[PDB]
Amino acid sequence: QAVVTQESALTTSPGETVTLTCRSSTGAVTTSNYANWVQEKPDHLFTGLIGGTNNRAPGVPARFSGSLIGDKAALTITGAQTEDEAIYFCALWYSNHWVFGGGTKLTVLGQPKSSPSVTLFPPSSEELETNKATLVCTITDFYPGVVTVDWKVDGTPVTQGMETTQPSKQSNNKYMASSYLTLTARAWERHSSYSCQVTHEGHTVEKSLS
Amino acid sequence: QVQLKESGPGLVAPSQSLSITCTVSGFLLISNGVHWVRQPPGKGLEWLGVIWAGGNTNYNSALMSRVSISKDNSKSQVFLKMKSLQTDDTAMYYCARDFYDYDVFYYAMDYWGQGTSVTVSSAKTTPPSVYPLAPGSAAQTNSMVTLGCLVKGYFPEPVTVTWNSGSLSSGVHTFPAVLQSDLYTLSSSVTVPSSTWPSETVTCNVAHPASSTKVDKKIVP
Amino acid sequence: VQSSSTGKICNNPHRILDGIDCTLIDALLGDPHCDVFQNETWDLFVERSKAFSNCYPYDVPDYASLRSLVASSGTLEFITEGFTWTGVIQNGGSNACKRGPGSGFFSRLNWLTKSGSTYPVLNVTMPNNDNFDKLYIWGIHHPSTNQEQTSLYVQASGRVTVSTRRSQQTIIPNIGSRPWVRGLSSRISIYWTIVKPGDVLVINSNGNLIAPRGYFKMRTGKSSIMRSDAPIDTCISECITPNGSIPNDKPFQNVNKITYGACPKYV
Ligand SMILES: *[C@@H]1O[C@H](CO)[C@@H](O)[C@H](O)[C@H]1NC(C)=O
Ligand SMILES: [Zn+2]
Ligand SMILES: [Zn+2]
Ligand SMILES: [Zn+2]
Repeated sequence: QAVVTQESALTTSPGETVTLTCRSSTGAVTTSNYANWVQEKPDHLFTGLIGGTNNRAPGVPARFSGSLIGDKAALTITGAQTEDEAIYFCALWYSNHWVFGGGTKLTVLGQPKSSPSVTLFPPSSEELETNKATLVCTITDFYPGVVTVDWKVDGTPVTQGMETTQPSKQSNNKYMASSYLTLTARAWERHSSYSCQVTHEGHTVEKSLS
Repeated sequence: QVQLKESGPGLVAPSQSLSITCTVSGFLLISNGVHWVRQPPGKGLEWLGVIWAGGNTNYNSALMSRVSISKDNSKSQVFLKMKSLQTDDTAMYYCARDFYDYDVFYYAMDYWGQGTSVTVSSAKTTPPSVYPLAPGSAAQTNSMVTLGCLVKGYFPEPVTVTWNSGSLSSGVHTFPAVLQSDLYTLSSSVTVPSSTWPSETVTCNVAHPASSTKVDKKIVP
Repeated sequence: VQSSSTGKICNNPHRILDGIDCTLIDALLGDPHCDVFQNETWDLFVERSKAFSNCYPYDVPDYASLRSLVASSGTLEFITEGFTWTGVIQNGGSNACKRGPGSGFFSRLNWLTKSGSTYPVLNVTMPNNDNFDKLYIWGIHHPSTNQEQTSLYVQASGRVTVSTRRSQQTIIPNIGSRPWVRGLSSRISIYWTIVKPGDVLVINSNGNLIAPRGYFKMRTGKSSIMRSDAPIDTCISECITPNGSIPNDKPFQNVNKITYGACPKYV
């Protein structure tokens, strides 16, 4: 029933005033929708934040506010703190049927930007003997935690066999991630150069081989 | 205080029947409804259905043909029963309390359970094949050579990568597993100084408890 | 003539229940601050002035009469019963009657509301097999708006019918806005029903019902209620009056027309 849509991710810094938004395919978000704002913290431990559009749930700090801003519902963190980093889910009621949004990832810049260390690894003789080749590209120590990995073969762009792990926090709080390109030894032989293109903060850092 | 716990199978094969339980405490089922929300890996939340305090239920249009919520008011248990399970169903399963305010008249999901992970796989416990990862293209850039170790196709999780049995700790980066085919592949990389490799041996150790196998694999240049 | 009181009401020998800040009816319905009077018993129940309600705004038509019937019975013994409401949300409550962490209501009443999409046509029946009368207390809720009426009971206008083999009360809610009390413009109206042995209480409704949780055991009217701000003292005295204790030694008293116990005749 309908499709609730919201920002993929939003990146604020401490103090700034962010406002996540919640749209409805079927139209404007009215009070009839009881916009619910759930907050997902690390390792999926959900917590209610606002109910019925603007009713602040008990634990929730004063700084979170529910409201309608035009034809979409919104939540506004006023004076975001590092401890607000989380996936903020929006849920909209449509006649005894709930409809959640995609969720918004909120980053709260708490440390200096760090560039990923990219590493492309070629298939191991061993793995090749059994007629399969898996390119391993390890992207690490990046901050903030968001990269886009793209594969290229002989300059042309890859669209199969690639799988990229979602980024994971590190102990030093920077980030690590990884991507794999899986082809059969035969297909691995079929080309000369292979590249992993890591795109983070506008720039793209790529590693390649042959 | 309110409190909801989900106890379920953990692992069920495609074409079997999934049955999770949400044991509520600190409120009665005749006073509140309980909702079911699932979160498939790296996706958004999905609303499965709901059982009202009157017993009647309201299910998610899509999954409705296979879902089925019930409850035993006397035991404080809400039951989510799914049939004709298919892989896609691997996801975290959550039950959350349905709240309604009588003075302002609005619905809300206040108490969320802890959740319970359910994987739908037809795979037998299989140990990981471990291939060593060396640079290959010696650009001689800087003093930090980086080695890796692929842990291909095992099941179920988790595996335990270690380098030199723990000797190497500085920058051991061990990424999360992925799901190629139907088994979990994963990798880990340790970085060392060029004046350490190939000079000294840097070994990769992979213990996989579920299948009592423990492979070590020395990474050669 | 006896024309003077000590000024106090002696605690002995009649079991005198001071309601402090609860009147009988509030203690009966179970206003959160009269939770102490549960299952209490008395010969004489003195209602003070302090007395204030502090729960969902309600009115009791035939108040002075329902009040007296209970007061005489002298017990407040409530007996829970297995009422079976299938199709509606029970235990409803409100902020104008908080309890514990939040929303509350009268302990002896059960607010039913719609279960999601609907409010079925309730129709429970409860037989009195016992050897004593049952005093069921219920009520009807009058929302102040067609919005409230429909959010809660779905149906655009509800109805409550509480029949026994010989009676039949069919009260239909009346939507509209009454004066604000504890933030509400809404009201509930308290009704009652006594069920004689071998009779069957029958509640059928399809809206606004404020259902009974059980019954009150009724003994014989030997006890009585009295309004007085008189202090209570530890002493033995037989004739009690709103003004206090007066001796029953003289045959005519002129102190007050209201008295309890072997008392001089009023003049
Ligand atoms: C009132 O009486 C019933 C009698 O069966 C009992 O279940 C209930 O706990 C009593 N409550 C108090 C406060 O005495
Ligand atoms: Zn080519
Ligand atoms: Zn590192
Ligand atoms: Zn006496």
